[PDB]
This record gives sequence, C-alpha cells and structure tokens, in this order.
Amino acid sequence: SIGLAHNVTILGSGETTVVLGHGYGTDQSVWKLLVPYLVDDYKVLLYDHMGAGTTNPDYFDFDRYSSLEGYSYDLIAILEEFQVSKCIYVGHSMSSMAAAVASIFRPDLFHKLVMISPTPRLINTEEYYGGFEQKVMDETLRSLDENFKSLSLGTAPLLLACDLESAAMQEYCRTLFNMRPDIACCITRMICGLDLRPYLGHVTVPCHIIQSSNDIMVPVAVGEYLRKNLGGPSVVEVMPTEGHLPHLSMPEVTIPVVLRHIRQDITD
Repeated sequence: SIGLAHNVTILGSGETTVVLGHGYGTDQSVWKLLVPYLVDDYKVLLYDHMGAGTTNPDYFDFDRYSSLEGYSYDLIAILEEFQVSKCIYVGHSMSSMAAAVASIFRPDLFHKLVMISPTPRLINTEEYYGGFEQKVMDETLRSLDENFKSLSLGTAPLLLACDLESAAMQEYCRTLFNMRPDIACCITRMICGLDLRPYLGHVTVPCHIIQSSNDIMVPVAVGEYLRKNLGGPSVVEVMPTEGHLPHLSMPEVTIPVVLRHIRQDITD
C-alpha cells in the first residue's frame, strides 16, 4: 500500500479533510503541536514523503525523486487511496510546492493550499532573486556527500534561526540525520536545483502564503512574487518570526496564523 509506505495516519473527524505535508529534513511529527487544534473540527491525514528517515530505503527511486514531480504524483496517489478530495493541504516549503504542482493535474483534490515558507527557486538569475548564487552552490554541492553532517550542523542555526543547543534544533537534527545519507544527498540536490516558476501561472487553487520576515531560504519578496505569478487567488502573510521552519521553532506565533488560514477561505 502506498499509504503504508508513507506511514499515513488519520485522526479527527469532519466533512473536510486537512492534509499535513512536512518539509525537508522532518517527518509528520513536525505537526504535533498543530494537530490538537484541528482534531475536533477536521479529519486530518498525515504522511511522510518518500525518503524521510521513517520510510523504507528500498522504496526510494533516485530517478523519480531527483525532481519534485515524483513527490507530486505520489501525493495524488496517497489522496486517492484514502478517498480524500477537496482537501485543505498544509505544507512546509518543498511539500507545499509539490502540492501546488499536484493541484495543476488534480484540482479536484484540493480546496486550498496553505504554504509555510514556500519558494519556487533558490538560485538567482538576472531577473529573479532566490537567495543563492549558482557558482557558490556549485562549489558547496561538489563536496556535499562527505560533508553532509558538518555542513548541515554548521548552517542549521541560521536556517532555523535557533541556537544549536535549543530544543527545536535537537528535534530538527533528530529527523534530518535519520535519513539515509545517499537519500539525504539526493533530496538536497533536488531541492537546490528546483525551478517551479513555469508551473505557477497554472496553479489555480487558492494559495495561502505564510512566511517568516527573515528566512535565509526565502527572501521576503518571494511571497509577493508568488502572489503576482500564481494563476488563482492568493493571500500573503509575513509573520514576525525568523527561520525557515517557524512552525517548529516559533509555534506560539506560527500556529495561530496557520489555523487562521486553514479555517478562513479567501474565496466563496
């Protein structure tokens, strides 16, 4: 079963299903503080994307997961297996973009997308600022495999905007280093090379874009870029948070914002 392969869990009850999709380096446990505020009002489906440390390495196809589309098509299959349609999809960066692509092919499966720290592309061009320069990225990725742990540990405090000794950091590193090393490196290279800009004008489901005010992975202007380039309606809310995973590191601020966007539609 694809649901079993993705450790799908179902909780709550209701006519509307919320689907929670964790981002890079985490698993569905990242949602543990949000779930209590959903369980009374919604059915909730949680899953781990393929290659998370909780998943079977034998199911990781290095060809399919070298681009984001494979994750999009897996998500469709998960939703179909559990008879989910018109869901409220809540995702962190990588996952929210995979759902956006999925929604082009199956808009019937999505009522809206709630996106925490999304970006369609990290690498700068002459006309687009994603935060990272190609030639520096090239140097860093050349020695990624032998340096995965040291580079990840070295950058995580700025990535998360948390101290190395903090509880949020310990939680992130626990799941990050649970991935098998070759799988982690494949997913990392996939993320660093993504360019989903060609898809944006064909996304038409409503998108709720939730960003930290200071996120080393997401220049603040990327949210407005998404609003201007998505094909349907969207709302952009920059939060008084720092870090790329504000749902993990600053839940006291982030959870009420996520809940508002789950509960309140921007279309009729």
